[PDB]
Amino acid sequence: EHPRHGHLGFLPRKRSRQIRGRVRSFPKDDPSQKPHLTSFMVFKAGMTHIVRDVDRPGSKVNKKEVVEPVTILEAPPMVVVGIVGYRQTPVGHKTIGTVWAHHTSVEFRRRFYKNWKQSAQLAFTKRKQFARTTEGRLAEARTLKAFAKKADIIRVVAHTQLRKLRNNRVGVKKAHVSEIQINGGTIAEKIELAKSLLEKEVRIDSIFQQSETCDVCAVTKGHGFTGVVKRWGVACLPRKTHRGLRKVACIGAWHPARVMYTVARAGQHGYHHRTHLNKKIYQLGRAVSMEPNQATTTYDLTAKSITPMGGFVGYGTVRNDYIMLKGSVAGPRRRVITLRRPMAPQTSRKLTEQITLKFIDTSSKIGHGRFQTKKEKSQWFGPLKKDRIRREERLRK
Amino acid sequence: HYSRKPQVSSKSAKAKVSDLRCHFKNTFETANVINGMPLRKAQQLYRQVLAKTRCIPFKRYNGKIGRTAQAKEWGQTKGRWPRKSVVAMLSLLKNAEANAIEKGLDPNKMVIKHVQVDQAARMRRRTYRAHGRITPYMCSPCHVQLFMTQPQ
Amino acid sequence: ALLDARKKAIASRKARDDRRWKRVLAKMNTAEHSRVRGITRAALRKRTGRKPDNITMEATIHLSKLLKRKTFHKRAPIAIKRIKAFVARLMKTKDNRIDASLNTYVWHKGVKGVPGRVRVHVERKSEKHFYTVISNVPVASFKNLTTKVT
Amino acid sequence: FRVSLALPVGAVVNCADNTGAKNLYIISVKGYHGRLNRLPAAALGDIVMASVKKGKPELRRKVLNAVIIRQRKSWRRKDGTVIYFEDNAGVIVNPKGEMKGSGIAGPVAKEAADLWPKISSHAPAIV
Amino acid sequence: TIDCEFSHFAVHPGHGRRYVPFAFLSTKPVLTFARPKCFAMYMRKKNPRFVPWTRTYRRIN
RNA sequence: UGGUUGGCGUAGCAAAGAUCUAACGGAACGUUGGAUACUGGAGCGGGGAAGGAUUUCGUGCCAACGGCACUCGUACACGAGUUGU
RNA sequence: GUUGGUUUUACCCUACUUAGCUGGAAAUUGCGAGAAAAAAAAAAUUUUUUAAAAUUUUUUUUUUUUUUACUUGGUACGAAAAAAA
RNA sequence: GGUAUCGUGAGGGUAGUACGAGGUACUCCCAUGCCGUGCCUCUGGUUUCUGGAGUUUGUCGAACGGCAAGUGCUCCGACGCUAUCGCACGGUGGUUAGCCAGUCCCAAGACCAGAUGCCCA
RNA sequence: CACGUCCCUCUCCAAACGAGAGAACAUGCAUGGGCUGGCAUGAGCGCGUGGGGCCCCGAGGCGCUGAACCUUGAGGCCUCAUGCUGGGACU
Ligand SMILES: [Mg+2]
Ligand SMILES: [Mg+2]
Ligand SMILES: [Mg+2]
Ligand SMILES: [Mg+2]
Ligand SMILES: [Mg+2]
Ligand SMILES: [Mg+2]
Ligand SMILES: [Mg+2]
Ligand SMILES: [Mg+2]
Ligand SMILES: [Mg+2]
Ligand SMILES: [Mg+2]
Ligand SMILES: [Mg+2]
Repeated sequence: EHPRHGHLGFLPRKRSRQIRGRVRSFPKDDPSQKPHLTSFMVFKAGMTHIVRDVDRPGSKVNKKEVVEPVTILEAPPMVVVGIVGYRQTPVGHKTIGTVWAHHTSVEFRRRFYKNWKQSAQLAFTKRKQFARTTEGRLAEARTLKAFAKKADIIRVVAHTQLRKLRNNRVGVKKAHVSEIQINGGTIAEKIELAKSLLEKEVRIDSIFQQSETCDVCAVTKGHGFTGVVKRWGVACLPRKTHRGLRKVACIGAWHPARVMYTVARAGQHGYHHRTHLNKKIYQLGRAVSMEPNQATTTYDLTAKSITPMGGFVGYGTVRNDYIMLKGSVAGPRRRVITLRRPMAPQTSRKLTEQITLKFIDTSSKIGHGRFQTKKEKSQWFGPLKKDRIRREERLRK
Repeated sequence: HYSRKPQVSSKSAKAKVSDLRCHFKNTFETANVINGMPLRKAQQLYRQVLAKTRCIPFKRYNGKIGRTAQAKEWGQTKGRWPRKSVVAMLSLLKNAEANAIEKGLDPNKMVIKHVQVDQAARMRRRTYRAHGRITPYMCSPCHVQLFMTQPQ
Repeated sequence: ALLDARKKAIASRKARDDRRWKRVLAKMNTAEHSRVRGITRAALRKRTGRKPDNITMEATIHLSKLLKRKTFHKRAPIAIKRIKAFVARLMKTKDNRIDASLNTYVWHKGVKGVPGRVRVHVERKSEKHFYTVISNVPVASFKNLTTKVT
Repeated sequence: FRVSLALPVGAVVNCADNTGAKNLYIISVKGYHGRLNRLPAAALGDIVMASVKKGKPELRRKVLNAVIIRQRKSWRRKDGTVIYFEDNAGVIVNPKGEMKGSGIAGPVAKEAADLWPKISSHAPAIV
Repeated sequence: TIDCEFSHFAVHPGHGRRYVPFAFLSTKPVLTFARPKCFAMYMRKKNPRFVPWTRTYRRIN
């Protein structure tokens, strides 16, 4: 006898019914806090590693640089476009209603369509003309009265700005809409944060901050109808085995006289929703145009960019704000991953640690990439024939 | 003859192909799609299904037939693209627009009103199975018959 | 023709917002501007039919991307199916024709030895009503070549 | 820290040690909590029950202890520096961990030398 | 940035793997290699001098 | 004993590497050219015994048969054909 | 005691494992009517404000088009004019 | 009534575990093992990018370029996949370790008079 | 018939097939370039075992030459540059 192969609380292992990785539960509201947003949609870019000086009493690495992998997650600001209130009921939370923003970016209204550009594009057209009228202004006014009254939960309906993402590979132009809960103070305080913020952008740096952790939720990378050996980790059978090796030899017994829900079976692996915890935020990163010397740490002064030399493979440059957080993040490159405020206690000696990066890595992913910089590669090879066949042309002109 | 007499002999064209040597089950599927359709949209469905642009919704004679996305049109997941059966159907619909034309009727107002692929007497052939056995192979040719009134 | 007229209003949908935005950007270091680098406001396809239904395009077909990890002894036959699929997109023809010049080239290194690229000399012809004849365009090097419709 | 397991039971690592043992045959790894089919596996710094398979007969047929001081199976430092050896040899040692040799042959690993205060001293080098 | 034992490529903190030969140099017990190509090229005991992409090659030329 | 059935348009038709092209044909696979491979002389070569006995050949045909298809066939029909001191 | 000694079939049903589709609240019907809804409206239970004057006309407000603050191409408020309530 | 979007969450699943060292004999630390959930920056493995090179016999009259050897063979080899062979992570509350709730996973045949967008010939 | 959905078509974070995600004139696709990598110095002409009668034959070597080629394709990057640009079903 050995332990069971696989966690039964991650089950059924079925395809997620979404891809945007929506938060399942927001961290519990704390009135003592000032109001804030609790999550932020971001696009996985790729990974690198960083050097860091761990300064953790105990261990053999205190005061010693350690190479942590990091995931880079491009994070163009989300736009709030509507508030949502929930009222508690004996049967469970009910939306009171939502107040949509007076205006909606097309990328958002793209979301209500399968073919926006061959549509009449009438989405939020009556709201636009009605929220304008005093009749619809008083109606919007009444919804907020209902929030301030009957609500227990205020939530912004934010979305991603894919227009601003300018990624060439994330093909979506429908915005990634999602309610983002406002934990904070009294419901009027949450309404007020909610409505002042009701058509504004929301950068991650406001929601998060460095060294703080974030729970991540994104659908994990899809593997199709995976077999039982890859899906559950069961031992494959000895070579001599007949019908085939890669099987659970015994999927049941005489009784109960049927396969139980607990025996492992071939089927969908990957592309499951996951909430992974306590991912330290090694740096929030401002957009490359605004703060070009990303990845230029105090100890590595060369002006530099968070994106590797070949760009991120399959993704390309991170043109925007980026969250850089320790370790792996579930989901393939360029998937949209919601990442919430931590729901764990976060009073751990580790979790509270400030993270001063000593060296973001920027070598090519693609090959081994022994250069941190496109300038430095040229500084190795120096001029070569592509230039001499270039330099000569310039002289002739 | 025809299972159902046309409502108005002068206004309808009949067509038929006995002992059609296409599978009954595929032709059963292929002709039933057409049963209410206007002849031009039925000429069309076949020209399109002959291009793998649309599918014939297999319905009764599904079996462990494969899922397609072109079957959404028909309300179900299974669908299929007979070619031998789609061509015989066009070739029987040519037969009726010809029959419809001679009656002075206009083929492009004409509507399919009755399609009925009966299964025909079957042709024997032989397997040669494992340990010295000889099980049957049998084609299942269909009798397809139809008529198409034009509205008055 | 309401859609053609409606599409012209749809072109104005951008030109209305686009015209207003250009003036504001002119009023206000590597930041994107209308004159910075191409035109920021216009869509990618704003730059652009019934071309004479009789032309002779000449374009490189990068086969190797189109045959990567294909079964080796199926490479040539599908190099040829793909050169037709490649060219059917341009000529919009259901009736492409691969002349001996191009069949031999796809094949001259045998089934699996299919050349990395090919400079086809496709030509639509009037008369399967429109048909294309896909010739080879032998060349010492594919570098710096580009599709040249004529 | 973590050192990717290198020398499963049944392995014959060399004796780097001064002693007349020529090579060790790992028998089991001390501190090995076992999963079912998994073979116990010594890695760098690990104490190991080992019988000398070749060398002075006096050592030859009893189970002995031996820490692993180098390892062909490469491992990753927390420093992010994956590293490995030409060979993977251990040294004979007491259950206490005092080494019975008088001087180790080749280089000793950094995390051999840090777990074993005596091994570190006799080590010609640390790596 | 240690530089490779063979090609003398710059080898940054996350990259390459070290290798400790039994026949250590004392001075250089651990021999960094940027790449498997550099290590195999060393197991052949090729001198870096004749392999053109290495720096020791380019330096003499 | 005959017929019919569900399973089921399913299980399969996955051994021996392979076809591609144009032109023509045709109501729509063959034919030719080219290309490409294969057999690889203990051959998918050229002749014989046994055995088969018209399968030969031409024209036509393709209803049935050639487990897909055939415009083609060892199939079908018709006409031919085997020469000795 | 010794030695040598064919391990066949799921393509059915259910279980299960993933994967889809579609109905359905008199669980497909009845029209057989039950809401964890509210019981002139909104803002600070009561008070004040929101078309008017003789169906049409006039006035006011809001939105769209043209000529600073937001991540920085594209949307907001600026203005002015037109349309709708 | 369509279509679409955001959610609700009854119900069901459910997981973390162990060892050691430190520190002072609880707290508090710090590593590891196992388990589990991922991920692929690095490192290893994997090559049908038959990528690039080398190379053997046959072959293309030869060089070049190939080609055949069912991927000829050897070297290096990106993408990708993957390894406790790399790496990240594994949270609470309430009741009597259990147990229940939560977090976590599926979640309206739990038919959600929840919200919402659009059109309602 | 509206809104719209779907198919066909294109893309892939999806994928046995359905489903999914997206696109829907869009740097969308296509080539090309630049880059990031890979390999490792192409073709071609211009020191050397000896050999043949100052040249010729000569493996190898040198020089141009980190060259040549390959680099997104089951789907690296860059807008950098040019090229090419709806029908059907349903209610
Ligand atoms: Mg067996
Ligand atoms: Mg990489
Ligand atoms: Mg099947
Ligand atoms: Mg099927
Ligand atoms: Mg027999
Ligand atoms: Mg089958
Ligand atoms: Mg041969
Ligand atoms: Mg004959
Ligand atoms: Mg006969
Ligand atoms: Mg009803
Ligand atoms: Mg592409």
